[PDB]
Amino acid sequence: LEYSELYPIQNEYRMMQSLDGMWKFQFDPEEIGKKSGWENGLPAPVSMPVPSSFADFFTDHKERDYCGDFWYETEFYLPAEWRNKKIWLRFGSITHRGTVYCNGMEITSHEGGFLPVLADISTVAKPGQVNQVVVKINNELNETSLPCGATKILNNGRKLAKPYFDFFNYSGLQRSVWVIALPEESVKDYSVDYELCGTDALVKYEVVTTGEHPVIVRLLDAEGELVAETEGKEGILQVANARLWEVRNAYLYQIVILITDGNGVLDEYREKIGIRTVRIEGTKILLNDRPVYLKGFGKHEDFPILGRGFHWGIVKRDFECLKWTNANCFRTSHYPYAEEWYQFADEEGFLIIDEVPAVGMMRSTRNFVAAGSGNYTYFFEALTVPELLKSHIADTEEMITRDKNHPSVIAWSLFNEPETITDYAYEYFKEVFAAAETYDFQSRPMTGAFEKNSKPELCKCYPLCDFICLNRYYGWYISGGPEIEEAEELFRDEMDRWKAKELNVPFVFTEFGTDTMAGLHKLPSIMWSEEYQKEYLEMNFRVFDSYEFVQGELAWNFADFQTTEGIMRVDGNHKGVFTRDRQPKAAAVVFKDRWE
Amino acid sequence: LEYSELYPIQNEYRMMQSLDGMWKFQFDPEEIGKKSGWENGLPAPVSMPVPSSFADFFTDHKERDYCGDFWYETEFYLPAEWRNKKIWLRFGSITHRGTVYCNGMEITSHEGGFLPVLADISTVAKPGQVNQVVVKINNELNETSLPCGATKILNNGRKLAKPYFDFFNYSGLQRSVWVIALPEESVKDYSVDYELCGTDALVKYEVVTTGEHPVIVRLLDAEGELVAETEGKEGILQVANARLWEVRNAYLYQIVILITDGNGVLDEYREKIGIRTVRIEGTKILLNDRPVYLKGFGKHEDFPILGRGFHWGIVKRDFECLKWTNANCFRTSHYPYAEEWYQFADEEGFLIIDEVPAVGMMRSTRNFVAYFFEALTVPELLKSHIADTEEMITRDKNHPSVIAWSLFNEPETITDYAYEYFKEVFAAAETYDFQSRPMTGAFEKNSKPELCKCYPLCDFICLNRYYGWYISGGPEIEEAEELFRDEMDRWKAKELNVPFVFTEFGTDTMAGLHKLPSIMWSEEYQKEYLEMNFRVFDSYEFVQGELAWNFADFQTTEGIMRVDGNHKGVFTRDRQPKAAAVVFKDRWE
Ligand SMILES: O=C(O)[C@H]1CNC[C@@H](O)[C@@H]1O
Ligand SMILES: O=C(O)[C@H]1CNC[C@@H](O)[C@@H]1O
Repeated sequence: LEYSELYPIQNEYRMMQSLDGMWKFQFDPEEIGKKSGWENGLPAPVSMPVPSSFADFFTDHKERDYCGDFWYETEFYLPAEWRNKKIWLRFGSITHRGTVYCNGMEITSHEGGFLPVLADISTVAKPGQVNQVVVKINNELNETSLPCGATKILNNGRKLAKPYFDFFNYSGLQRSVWVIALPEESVKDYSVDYELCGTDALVKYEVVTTGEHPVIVRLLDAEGELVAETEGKEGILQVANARLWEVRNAYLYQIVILITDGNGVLDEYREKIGIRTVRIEGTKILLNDRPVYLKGFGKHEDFPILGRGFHWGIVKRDFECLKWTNANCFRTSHYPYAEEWYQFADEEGFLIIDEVPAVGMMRSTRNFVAAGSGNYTYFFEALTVPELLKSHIADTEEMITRDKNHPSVIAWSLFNEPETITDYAYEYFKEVFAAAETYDFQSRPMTGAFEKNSKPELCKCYPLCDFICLNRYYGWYISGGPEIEEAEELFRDEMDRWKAKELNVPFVFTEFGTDTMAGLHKLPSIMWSEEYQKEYLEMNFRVFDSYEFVQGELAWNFADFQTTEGIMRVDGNHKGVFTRDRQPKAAAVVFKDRWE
Repeated sequence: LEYSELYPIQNEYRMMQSLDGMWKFQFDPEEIGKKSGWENGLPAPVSMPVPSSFADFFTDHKERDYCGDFWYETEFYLPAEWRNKKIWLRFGSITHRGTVYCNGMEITSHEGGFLPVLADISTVAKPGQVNQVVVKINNELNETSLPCGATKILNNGRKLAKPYFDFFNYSGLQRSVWVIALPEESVKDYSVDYELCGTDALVKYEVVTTGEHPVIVRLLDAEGELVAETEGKEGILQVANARLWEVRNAYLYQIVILITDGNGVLDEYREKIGIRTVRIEGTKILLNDRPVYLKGFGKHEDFPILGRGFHWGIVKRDFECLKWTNANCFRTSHYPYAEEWYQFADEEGFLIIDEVPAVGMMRSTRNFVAYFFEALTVPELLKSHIADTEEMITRDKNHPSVIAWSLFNEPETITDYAYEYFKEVFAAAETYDFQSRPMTGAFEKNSKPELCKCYPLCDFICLNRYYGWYISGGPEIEEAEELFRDEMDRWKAKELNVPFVFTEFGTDTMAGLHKLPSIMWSEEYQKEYLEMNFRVFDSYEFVQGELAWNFADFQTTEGIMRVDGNHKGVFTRDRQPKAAAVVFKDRWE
């Protein structure tokens, strides 16, 4: 990467100033902004909170559902004392793609809506003056970038996003924005990897800087005491009597990376890390050499009004709920979350399966969204797939570079419900997995979540995985309700087929659930009732517990969340175990009791 | 028919005794009841209310969802004085099909779950003693009887009904049961038809009795005063200064039919009727020679716990709600209702489109759940459909409220096979209806104007459309409106010169789901959808009625698309208005 993914810090060498607040915002349905000079200021803006998704503020459909180009603008005073620094705009994300301007000048563009965008404004920044940032953003969906979908043009020319995925197309500036100042020679990246040696541990590391001066690396314990120190851009820190980062029992050291010229220090980067190992051994997931059974949820970045907008309050409530259920794990379904989620998981000892936004790659869904009105003959995969692969690999590189040093991150999920039953899909995913392994200094477990279409007899992609994640809805989409006994039979039949393959890898259920409307009670239960959610879960548990190789269960979903409206979604997806405002349905206690 | 459809009455000649109450009931999953003497009494019964659907009483899934054979039993004391009367068991209905036994003797069987079953127990009845009735009932769904569906067998032998229709498969004894006594020579049927002559009216009639004795027919006004009298099994009653039965302004005369033996009366049948005419003239629906625009709903027989169980309380609340919306009409979607609904509509001046249970006649839905009219079972289905049609029309023809027959809901209609099938149904209906009143059916969107072969059979055309719900809903609602107008422009271009009535349009709407801007499923979207539909309706002169789907939320089969039944109600299942109810009230005022 031609920029650093490192989270920004404030110290003697590095400065940061938040640009969060009310920005100026303007929709550009006619796509006239750039030729009209909007990069120098929006002509008729409204106010827009940052961070937030824009959609749910408005009271009219066309603004909520807006699809196309739209622009953000703000101004900030740059301290004069930042003069002799490399000055960057850092967006937590720009959803889905955008071009950043500063003081009227084009700085950078980015594709991918869920990872940081770094824009080097050093050459146009005006220290000791007010500066301007303008961002052109686009939220259309296509088949050459993630997540996948289509864009429909309505009779009036109005665009409408048509996802191939089951979540609302929230977009905008959904995460915090900073302007930061770095030393001219700085720490750009580092990687740690761990080895356990009895009571001791080794922290292997690499550091990438933007210069040639010597590097010193120190490790401090949770009290700030020096426990190890070495020199060089590559090395090993030896930690006596190491306090390991444990599941639901975190311990964090602080790594301190210094660039020196002998006379003094040029840069200092510090970050909390946790000494822990993760590996797959047969059907076991080993954390610090001991098996762990994953218990938790797929989540979303989703909350009323804010949409995917980041807020520490959502983090705090969600973790309190997670702990109350006795969970130990979540998957970042279906995109990398704001960095703060991982920082907090590190502190709380939660395990994370970190997922790239490779969702929407199922052919039947694509075809369905094309058949709506209307198309049944024209598709061009041969042309788009190579471009999609490039985008997928780029997002993977960005995710892993951003997240690798979190002790919480124990696995990469490289897809959710793609086509996997052709040799072509194998060749596609082989490249993604190869890239992931190359970018991950730890070479930690890699996986993806498979839809039921990936039958054990047909799937060509599970051998790429270190463990296999299954999304299954036996008792919801398949043989629901009065047919639930048949659902259980079908589920056991499938798992018997997996069993007979004797793959000797762990299986984790990454999704299972039922839409459940809080307050819908029925005796006997019906699909959509709270009681049916409980019974469905009990049936699933009986199945899970029948197979030795099943080593985790992440329910879909932690909480009800927003989707595109339609005949199958009653104000979003109601498969939450909690409501959207984070309160438990009856099924939450079922998990609490089982996971205790 | 070899029995009478006439509603039972109590007078000097006719007696009736209710058998409603707690009956004995037993499921028969192994299908051994008739092999094991159950017709002489159930061996291990539980109690079951009659009238009611059985399903929603139980607390376990297997009892609620029971599909197959199941049995009812009760005992009743027959008064000694009923000796030498013709004694009948009269079930308001037996859902879906069944065999009636009395005192251990097989009496009759019936196919069709929404019309009366008459069982002549004259030869086995024991006057002045306790008597027993046992009924074997079956609620499976097939493609040779209505309504249509399939029956799935789960790997353990357990049956599950798989409807091709969007309502829960409620079954059992859902209507009241009577034992009745009739004279040996009795009035079996009669028919009335009306002609308006200025301020006067003619009531044309025919009477069918079970004997050869003379018949006298009288007409009394609402106060019981004699206004007309004539002799003969066929005749005309002349009514001076007739008080017509009017929309939302009923007036009912009483017809009195006497069989005489010269110096005495052998039988008397009495029923309230209303003098009114209905006809289709060009694009207008004429009631008493004046155009009427139909305003109202499709309903169901559906209420919490009772299921389809009849109760006058449901009738009363529903009619109060209908009146509050300023409605004038409902369709008996998708089966004839209990007779009492029509009696009440007659009193309240509501117009009824009376619908036979010919629903589930779809190939798409059939193929998914399981070329509908090309299947070898079809000749049998046709016979069942015609039988139900004959029964419905014979039962309901003399209600002034009944102004049209709906002979199907959403069948396949785009092949010559379908045309030939429906031609037979319509021909039969015409033979049974003394009034030859308008016949129609409700068409699904698949019946494209360019493809449908069956609309020419209809006196007026009923469309079920969901532009803005199943087609281009939500953010695409402007596209939905364009598509709707495109279709209606295609109908307009045919210049058929017939009225169109929208018999369904609606959106699932969860009470209490509010959103600004609206989303599908919200109360606000229901309002916006309706407003869009009205704009379309009002753009076509030939559109002459709108019946919203549905009056109230109602039970369906469980599934991923039904959140505790169907929520397209304008009212909740307990009969309270969503926001959209006011929209109808204001428009229909
Ligand atoms: O249908 C569902 O509820 C889930 C199915 N698997 C993918 C999820 O994004 C989706 O939300
Ligand atoms: O889908 C619906 O809501 C309706 C479609 N037309 C037929 C109705 O029985 C059904 O309930």
